[PDB]
Amino acid sequence: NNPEYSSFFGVMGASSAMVFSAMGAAYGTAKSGTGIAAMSVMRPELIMKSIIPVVMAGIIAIYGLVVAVLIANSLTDGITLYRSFLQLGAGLSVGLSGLAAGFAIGIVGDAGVRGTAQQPRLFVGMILILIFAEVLGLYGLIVALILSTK
Amino acid sequence: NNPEYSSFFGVMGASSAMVFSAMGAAYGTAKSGTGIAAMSVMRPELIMKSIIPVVMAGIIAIYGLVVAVLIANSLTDGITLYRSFLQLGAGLSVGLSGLAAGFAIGIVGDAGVRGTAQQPRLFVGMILILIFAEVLGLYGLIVALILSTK
Amino acid sequence: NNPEYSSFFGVMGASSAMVFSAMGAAYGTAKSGTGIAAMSVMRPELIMKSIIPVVMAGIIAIYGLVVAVLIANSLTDGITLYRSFLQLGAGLSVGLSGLAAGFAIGIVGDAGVRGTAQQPRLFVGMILILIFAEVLGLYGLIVALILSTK
Amino acid sequence: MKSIIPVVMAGIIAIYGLVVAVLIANSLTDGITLYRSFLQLGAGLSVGLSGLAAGFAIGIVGDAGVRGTAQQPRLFVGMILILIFAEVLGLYGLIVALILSTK
Amino acid sequence: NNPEYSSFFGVMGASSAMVFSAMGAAYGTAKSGTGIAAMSVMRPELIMKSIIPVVMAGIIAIYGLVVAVLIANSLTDGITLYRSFLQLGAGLSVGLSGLAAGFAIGIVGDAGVRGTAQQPRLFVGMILILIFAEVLGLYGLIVALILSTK
Amino acid sequence: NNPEYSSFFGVMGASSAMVFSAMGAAYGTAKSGTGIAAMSVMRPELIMKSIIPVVMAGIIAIYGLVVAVLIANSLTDGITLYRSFLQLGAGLSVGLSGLAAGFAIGIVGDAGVRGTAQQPRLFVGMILILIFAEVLGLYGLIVALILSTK
Amino acid sequence: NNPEYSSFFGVMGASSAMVFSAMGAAYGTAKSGTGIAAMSVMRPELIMKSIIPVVMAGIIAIYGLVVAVLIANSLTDGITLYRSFLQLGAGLSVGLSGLAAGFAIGIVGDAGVRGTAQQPRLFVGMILILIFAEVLGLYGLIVALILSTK
Amino acid sequence: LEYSVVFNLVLWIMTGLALAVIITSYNIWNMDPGYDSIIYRMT
Amino acid sequence: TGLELLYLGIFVAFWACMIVVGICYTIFDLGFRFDVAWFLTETSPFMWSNLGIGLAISLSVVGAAWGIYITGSSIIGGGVKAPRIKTKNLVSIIFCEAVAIYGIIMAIVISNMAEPFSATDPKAIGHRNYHAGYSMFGAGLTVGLSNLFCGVCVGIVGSGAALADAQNPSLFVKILIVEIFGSAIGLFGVIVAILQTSRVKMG
Amino acid sequence: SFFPELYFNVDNGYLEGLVRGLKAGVLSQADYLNLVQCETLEDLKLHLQSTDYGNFLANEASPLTVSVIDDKLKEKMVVEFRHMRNHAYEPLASFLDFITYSYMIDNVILLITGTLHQRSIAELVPKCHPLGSFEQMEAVNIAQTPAELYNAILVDTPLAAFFQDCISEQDLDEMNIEIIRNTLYKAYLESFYKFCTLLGGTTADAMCPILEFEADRRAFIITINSFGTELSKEDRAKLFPHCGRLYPEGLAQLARADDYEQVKNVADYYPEYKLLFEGAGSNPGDKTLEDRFFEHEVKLNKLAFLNQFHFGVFYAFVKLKEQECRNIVWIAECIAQRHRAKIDNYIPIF
Amino acid sequence: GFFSPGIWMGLLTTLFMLFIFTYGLHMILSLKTMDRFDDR
Amino acid sequence: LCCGPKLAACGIVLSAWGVIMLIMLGIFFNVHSLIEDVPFTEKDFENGPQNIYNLYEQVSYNCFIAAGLYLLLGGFSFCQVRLN
Amino acid sequence: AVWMVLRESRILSQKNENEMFSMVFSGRYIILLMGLFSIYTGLIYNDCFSKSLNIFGSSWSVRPMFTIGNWTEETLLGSSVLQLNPAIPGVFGGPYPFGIDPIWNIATNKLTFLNSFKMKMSVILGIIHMLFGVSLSLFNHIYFKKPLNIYFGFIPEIIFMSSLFGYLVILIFYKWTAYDAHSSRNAPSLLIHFINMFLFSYPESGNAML
Repeated sequence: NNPEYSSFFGVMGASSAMVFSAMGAAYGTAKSGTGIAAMSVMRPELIMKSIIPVVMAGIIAIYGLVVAVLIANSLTDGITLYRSFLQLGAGLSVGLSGLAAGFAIGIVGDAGVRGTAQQPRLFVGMILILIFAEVLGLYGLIVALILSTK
Repeated sequence: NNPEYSSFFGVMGASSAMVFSAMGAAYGTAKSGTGIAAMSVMRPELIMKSIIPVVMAGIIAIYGLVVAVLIANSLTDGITLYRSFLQLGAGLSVGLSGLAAGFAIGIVGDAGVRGTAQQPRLFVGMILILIFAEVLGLYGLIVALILSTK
Repeated sequence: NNPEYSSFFGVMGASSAMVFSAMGAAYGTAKSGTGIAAMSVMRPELIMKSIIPVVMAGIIAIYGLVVAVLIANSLTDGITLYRSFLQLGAGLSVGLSGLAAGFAIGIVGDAGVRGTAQQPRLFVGMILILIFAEVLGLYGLIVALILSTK
Repeated sequence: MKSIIPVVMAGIIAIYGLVVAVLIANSLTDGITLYRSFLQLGAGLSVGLSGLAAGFAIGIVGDAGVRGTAQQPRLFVGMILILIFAEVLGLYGLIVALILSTK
Repeated sequence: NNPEYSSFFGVMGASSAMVFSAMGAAYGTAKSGTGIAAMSVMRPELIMKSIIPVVMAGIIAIYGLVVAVLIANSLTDGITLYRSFLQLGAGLSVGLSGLAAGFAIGIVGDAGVRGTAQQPRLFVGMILILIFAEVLGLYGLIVALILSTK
Repeated sequence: NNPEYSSFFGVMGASSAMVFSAMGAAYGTAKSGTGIAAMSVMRPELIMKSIIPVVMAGIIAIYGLVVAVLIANSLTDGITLYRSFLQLGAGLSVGLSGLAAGFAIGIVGDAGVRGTAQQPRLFVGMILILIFAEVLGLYGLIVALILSTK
Repeated sequence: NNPEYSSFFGVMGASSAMVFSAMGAAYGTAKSGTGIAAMSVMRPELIMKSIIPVVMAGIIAIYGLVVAVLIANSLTDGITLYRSFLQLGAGLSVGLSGLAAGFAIGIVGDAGVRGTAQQPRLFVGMILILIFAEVLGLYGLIVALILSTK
Repeated sequence: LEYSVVFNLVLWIMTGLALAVIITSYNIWNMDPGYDSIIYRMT
Repeated sequence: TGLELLYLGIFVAFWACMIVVGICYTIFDLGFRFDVAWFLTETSPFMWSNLGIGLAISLSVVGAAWGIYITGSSIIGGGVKAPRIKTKNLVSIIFCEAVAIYGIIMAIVISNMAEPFSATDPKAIGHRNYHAGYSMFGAGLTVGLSNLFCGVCVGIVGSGAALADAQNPSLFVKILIVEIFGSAIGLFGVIVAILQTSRVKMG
Repeated sequence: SFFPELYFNVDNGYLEGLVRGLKAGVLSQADYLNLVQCETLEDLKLHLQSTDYGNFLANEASPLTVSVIDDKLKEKMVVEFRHMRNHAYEPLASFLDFITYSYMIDNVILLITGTLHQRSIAELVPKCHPLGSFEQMEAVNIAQTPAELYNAILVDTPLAAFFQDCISEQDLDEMNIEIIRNTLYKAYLESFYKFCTLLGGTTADAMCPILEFEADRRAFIITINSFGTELSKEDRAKLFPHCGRLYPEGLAQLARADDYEQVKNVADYYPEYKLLFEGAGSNPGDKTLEDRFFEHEVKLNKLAFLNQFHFGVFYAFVKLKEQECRNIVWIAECIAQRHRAKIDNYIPIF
Repeated sequence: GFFSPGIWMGLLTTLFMLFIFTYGLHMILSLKTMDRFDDR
Repeated sequence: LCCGPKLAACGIVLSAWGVIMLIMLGIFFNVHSLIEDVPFTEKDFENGPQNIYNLYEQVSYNCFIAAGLYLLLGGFSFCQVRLN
Repeated sequence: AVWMVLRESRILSQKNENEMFSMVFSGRYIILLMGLFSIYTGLIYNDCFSKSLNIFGSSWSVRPMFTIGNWTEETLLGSSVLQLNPAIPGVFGGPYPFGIDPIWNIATNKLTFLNSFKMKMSVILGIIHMLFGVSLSLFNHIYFKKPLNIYFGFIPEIIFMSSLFGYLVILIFYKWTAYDAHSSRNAPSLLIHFINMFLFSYPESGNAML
């Protein structure tokens, strides 16, 4: 009674959840790393504070990792298709939302870190902005979890 | 009697709402954060006022979360397809409208924040303009809410 | 007796009416805000007058809201297709028309605000040209509304 | 000598590819029930495209890190931390592939 | 009898003729108008001479009109299809050929006006060239008429 | 005995021949006229000699007109298809070959006209090359004539 | 027993042989003529012995003409398809190979003539190099001749 | 049976997702580090 | 050029796939699997008709609107030193509104012909309805695109007019003649669209 | 092509109208004649007030001198340029930056030499040409250390890429200051020209002819002026830009030339230039070659204003107004020194 | 079969509105802010 | 010839390593007449296990030949380093 | 490493401008150990240039008894097939005294038998080593008299890691000794139970419990 090919959707979800969120975190980390290098040569004393955008970027990738595992552990051969579609949507929701978050984290990290090099008071504002990008990633996780368990 | 694979469209709606709204908020956040880092380096006393663009971007993201959840909680297996198209419309309506709002927030945020430091009397005008962008995001939510329960 | 998928075309009309109009208004707002931010630094006394391009951009968004809702309230399950394509046409008609008008408002408004600061005698000319832009969006609404009941 | 680290770490991605590519190959037969085949396809793409993302991350930060280190040797510790997170992204790819390819 | 859909091709013919000829005339006219305004600032006494390229462009429009009208008047429901293909070919033949001519008219008129502005002896030369471009358009009409009456 | 739509391929031949050859001549004319307009300012006495590239280009256009008419005259409803493909091939052969020739005419005329003004001894060399471009166009006509009667 | 989709493959061979070869020769002619015109400014005495690259370009066009005629003469109605694919291969082989040669002729001719202008010793070298490009084109003819009779 | 459904879905889903990866990869591939600060000296 | 590269890559792959599929369907001698009549007849005339209606009006606005911003920026810019400009060069925007109106009237005249069929099996049903459907599509497309390019023409020319008048007030009147030709281009599209639907019926 | 006349007016529409509106304000031939009929500097001021010029010498020292009106004229056009430069977007702003680069190059030549002969930056900046600006630090407070200036330039100053020809500081100390600045400017022309060709629309066709002229014009004058000095023929050739009409073949002849006659023979191959050398009678009481070149350059920059959709209008604007300033100062100077027979040596700008 | 009358008609309308979206977004993406502000 | 003592020294190391590996390998083939199980057997394999033993004996002989060449190489390279 | 040490006096009392040689020389005592342990581990891995070391103790299977177990003239079909050697035929078994039985080095499925070992071994070694690293923190917190860092830090941290990851390690050893081939069908999958553990996922059927 189960339509063959049905698993294709859910399987692409589990992968997409990791792949797209990984690209986001990869952008965030890479973009921040360049800004960090610029700051640190000018002044290395902040080297342990400018790393934060990178840690945040990683958390985004984790959001995707969590969903990718939840989907993979929810695959079966006798899949009812409905659940497979939910898994694809859930995987894309967190993956693509984390992807957007990754760009948000990278762009503001680079600008914030480079600015902080000149103005130490910028640190607090940078963190608050970074918080919004992490929240943007979480919203994706929330929806993905709702769909995958629906 | 209900067409098969009918859930696909509604599932894409739920994910589309969250992803496009996150894309919008992410763009608006990134553009504002760049302006903030460039602006507040000279005038840190404005760092706690130039954050607002970013908050409004976050509202765009919430619009998406509200609909994406509303859609997900409305899905079942035996969907009459009709309902799914309605769910897809509601998802895209808020998602892509929030995306457009994100660009409005981003461009106006960057221009406004840097301009505000050059001319503090601009602050109020910046907020009013950004208010229209938040309203543009809301119009999308209004339609999505009308469709999602239709 | 209803060709299945009949409802699909209609709901896309409501989506297009809102999404395309939001895109237009969003662009119009972005250009106007950028021009205002650049102008207002030297002549802050013009900030209040300079907001007008932004309001009109907003009106473009409203036309889209009007059609998008009118279509949404006009959807049912047993749609005879004939009605569905009429709604799709109305949606696209106001959508693209509002989208084009939003571009005209943004581009003209940007130049108008900058020019007005240099030469206040241009203020009325700015308003006149911009009214035409809005009238174009109106046109889109008028026909989109007429088609909805044919 | 120290500046080689980005290159050495990057090599892990090719290794991850080998590890999964072989793990999948070990489970290729003729009478495959399709289900398991998709799982293998997903695991292959998951680690591959995730490793691709990680490769980008490592390369970009390596260039900035190595150049910065010569300007300021204190950058060494920060460079290492950044490289790690980029490598973790490749690791996450492996993790999903291992869980999926064995499901 | 006369197959269905057979008029489809003939309708595209009538549309193609007018639309592509309008493209040619619109480009050729815009290019000439730019050159005319550019010259007229420097010396107004040549303005009348510089108008002809615009008429040239208009003729392209007429070429398209002649065929589009011929086909549109010939179109009926019971078309033997063979006739529709002739109309399709005639439509494209005159439209695309007039399009090429209009492009040529634009380029040579704009360059010719600037040339004449510098050197009044050029007048005869550019007129001879523009005559060739008009001949290029007519060729299109000739073939289209031969096909439309075949 | 013959299939339907068999005239479709043939009629595209008649159209293709005229359109591509007109496009070639149009390009060659446009490039030549640009060179003439720019050159004639310094050397007005060459205006009546620098026109030649334009005449060459017109020949490409005639080449195309001749075949397009021959196809139209030999295009019937009860066509055996075989002949239709031959007509399509003949149309494309002369059209696309003329298009290539028009390009060469264009580039050589543009450079040649300016080169001649800077070097009166180049005039003969310019003609020889343009003779080669006319030969390139003729080869297309020859093949088309062979195919259309085969 | 002859498949009616074969007279198309065949005639496209004859067309390809001519069209692509004309494109190659046209490119080589366009580039060679441009270099010659520039050269003539300083060294007009070289104009006549600089035409060779253009003659070679023409030979490429002939390569195509010959095959196109051989195929066109070979085309019949009851084609066994096998022959049609041989005609298609032969057409493309000579045409596209000549096209490649046209680029070599063009680029080498331009650079060679411009160099020769300053270093008369380059002339034998220019010819040797261009001879290789003509040989590359001939290779295309050789294969086409083998296929067209197979 | 219903091939057109599976086909249509899979074609456009994998095409859109594949393009999203290609575009994202492009944007990352060409990340602009700024080519400043220390790059001017290292170049 | 990131977007241009995207557009090109899609364009090339799009047609490259069509070439392979087309030639393959031929080579493998498929039973007319690529059936153009099937596409044209299964697609409801309601889609074709209502598409043409929306295009007719919407494309015309795009043109009008395009031209408006072309001349708006030029007029406002020049007006910084020549405030006289707004007195006369506003007609360029009047021309753009007129270009939009052309499409609006045509779109309504077409939409007035929209009717239901109460039809099912296309075979021998609605033969005339298909003609009217395709004709309405064509006429709508015809006028839409014609006004679209018309609006751009008059916009570009109006820009030159404003730049000319900024420097010499005597030039406006003579240049005005060019915009009139531009407007005519749009009107020609209207004439043909009317003819194309002059003999149609739905229902 | 269809490249311009479409998206161009979206961002650059305003600036095109404004800059042509500014062009309208340039002194006409009728206005120059009214300015000649003065013979008094105060009367010159009065007659200038009839145009877009005027009311800018108010509140200055009661006696008017040539040095004062000269500085003020520069300042007026600097403000107009900076205004248009500030109200602009990257697609156009990058073009304008190239224009500013030409002035930055001269200013950094001024910063060196002074650094090489211990002078403080603060003393040098007041005599730098506007538009150089140098808002960045590190170029400031270099502590009169050449290495610090060469590091600040390499890093912060947009001209860093151009200095790739002249590097390692060794070049700064061993090369003559004039060879350094001519080399750097050549690099500027090469990049700027290529930039204009990347913008492969109307701008390339309207702008490149001007740059190609500048390349050839400098090659001619450099060859002639270099005759009487000590400079290796190869090093002279290194200063010839390759974005021009002499590059294919012609520069080789100028590089070898040791006499004006040979330089003219090079021009003989280019009628557009030959006319300039024949018109430059060079008699003891006539116009010279530099004067004819100025007249030609203005023709070219004026023809730039025949295209309504490009960036070349902004370049031409600056050069034409700069010549306008030269013309006005010339008149003021001729009045002050009472050389009325030499008044008609201004370059008409239509 | 590969396509149905439903699926196809959907794709045909989807592309038209997709082109409209692409057009709109294209101009939105090619939207810049100022590098600097004019004066004090 | 000298060839450089840096390269002669490398030859000594390669030669010594080779002699050790080739002798040990040849023994393994001779004893297990095996893990490698790649003596290039015939495709026309008959019921004669003794045929496999004979193949390994051939492989072993070849191993000692290669070792002999490394012994000669080490001798030459050794004297080069001493003379260099 | 031995060479470098034996020449230590000649290399150290010299000039070594090449930092690559100096670097490895400075680490010569670190490398020495790496070599010594590499031998130890290689012997347990039983890989010496992809060759196993058979000590005449390889008793994995008794081929003569294979043919007895309903395998008569399998070498006829064998010409085109492999045929996997069964577990628990009653005549196979017994561990290899030291390292991996050489027989696997010549199998076509080495890549699954030994691959699983290395995966599980890596987890076992990693988690145990991590627990050691945590244990060390207790001594440091005692030295600096920070009761809070052990009452609210160490204790819940070591329990957290133990409860999740040490549990996993125990199960890995359990499976190896708990299940034989007699239960190979529906044999529990440790990875799935680990994931289901965290999620409190306890399906009624589909997975056997350990």
